Amino acid sequence: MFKAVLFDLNGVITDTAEYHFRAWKALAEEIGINGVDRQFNEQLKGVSREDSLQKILDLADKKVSAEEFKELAKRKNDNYVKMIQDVSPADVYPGILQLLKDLRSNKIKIALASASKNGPFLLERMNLTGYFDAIADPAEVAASKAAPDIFIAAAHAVGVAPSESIGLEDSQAGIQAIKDSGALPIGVGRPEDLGDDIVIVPDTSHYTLEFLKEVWLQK
Amino acid sequence: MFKAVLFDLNGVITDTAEYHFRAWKALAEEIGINGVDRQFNEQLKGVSREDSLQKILDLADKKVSAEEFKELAKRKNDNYVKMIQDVSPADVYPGILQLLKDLRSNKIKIALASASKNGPFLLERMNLTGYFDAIADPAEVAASKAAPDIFIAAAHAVGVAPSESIGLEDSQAGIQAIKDSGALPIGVGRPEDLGDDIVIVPDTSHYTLEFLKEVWLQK
Ligand SMILES: [Mg+2]
Ligand SMILES: [Mg+2]
Repeated sequence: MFKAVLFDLNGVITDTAEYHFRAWKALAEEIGINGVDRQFNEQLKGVSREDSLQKILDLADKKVSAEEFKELAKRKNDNYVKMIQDVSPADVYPGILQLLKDLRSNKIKIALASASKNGPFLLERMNLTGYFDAIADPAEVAASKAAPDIFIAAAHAVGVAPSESIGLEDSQAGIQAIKDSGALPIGVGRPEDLGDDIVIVPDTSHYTLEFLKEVWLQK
Repeated sequence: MFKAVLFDLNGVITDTAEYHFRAWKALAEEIGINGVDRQFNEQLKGVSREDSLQKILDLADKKVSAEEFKELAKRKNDNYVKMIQDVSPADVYPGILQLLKDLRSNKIKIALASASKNGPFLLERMNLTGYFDAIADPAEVAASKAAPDIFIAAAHAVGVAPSESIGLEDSQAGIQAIKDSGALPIGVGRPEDLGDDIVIVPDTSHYTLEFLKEVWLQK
């Protein structure tokens, strides 16, 4: 039986994308650029803050100094950080609390493997910290977004190999990173997005302990 | 108040997209071409049967005669048609049957505005024919994505202007078609996909007569 579950945060435990979006939208309006809507925002997902800022600026062909560019990027983060003060337990995705409980009951290790620089904060705000055996620190891994490194780190940090673990991810880069680590991916979303070769569920309510076991047995 | 509701079929009333995919995949295997998966399938949505085959031929730089091209296109459609023989009333999406009943009870016209060449057949199999005042024939109109023609035809066939109507769609091109027709769109899906400028519900169980009336009043 698998010995640990390695969780990404956004798209699995809760929604942080919503707040990245509002933070960029707030910035954009604030310097009076139009066009930063939910469709536009797709061009910002999985993309660096600087490339994200550049794309926004290009909407208005706006010009900036190096100093203004620095200040805008910092201001986006300040916004994001204000907007996540809102996070609570009511923001936890369905099935997730109950999965963490049943994992903890069965002495399966639980680690976070997220790029979020606000991981620990977000977990405390959602009242989830007590379930987590480790949180991989993205600053100590410093790897690129499809790299296995964060998953390896999260596994190692709870004293297991990635081959003893399942990873949960809503993104194709994430799924690829779990695969590269050696762990077994189970996706959440649409097969059109993630691929036909892994177990995908439609929403997080399907991530149950019993489901996770059956998947493990059947690989 | 709006006087007609113009329905897309696939993604609104039921799923036919899955059958299209299975038949293309079955054909691709038969001719020994790999890479016909759900993700590649996204590139066949809203594409003619012939253009779809070509995109599949192009995965392996495969060539065929004009005669065999026609044969492959035919076999795929036949298999599709065999596969939809199983469509039933149980395959109607949540909320739709009740919405149809309520529209009819309130003497609001109901038309099909679908590209499906099997629309009448599909509504007979789902036992929906009774609710529909008209079905726009896609053989008699334009096959451009996001062309308003099918929506215009549907409205006209129930004796309304498009400006008197609501259109239900789950794809961006379909939303654009509704807009262009003059009708008011209500999307089903994600704003990331459909746009932020229209009302979108997350699934079809939100498509209620009360909801449609509220959208109409606020437009
Ligand atoms: Mg994610
Ligand atoms: Mg559709």
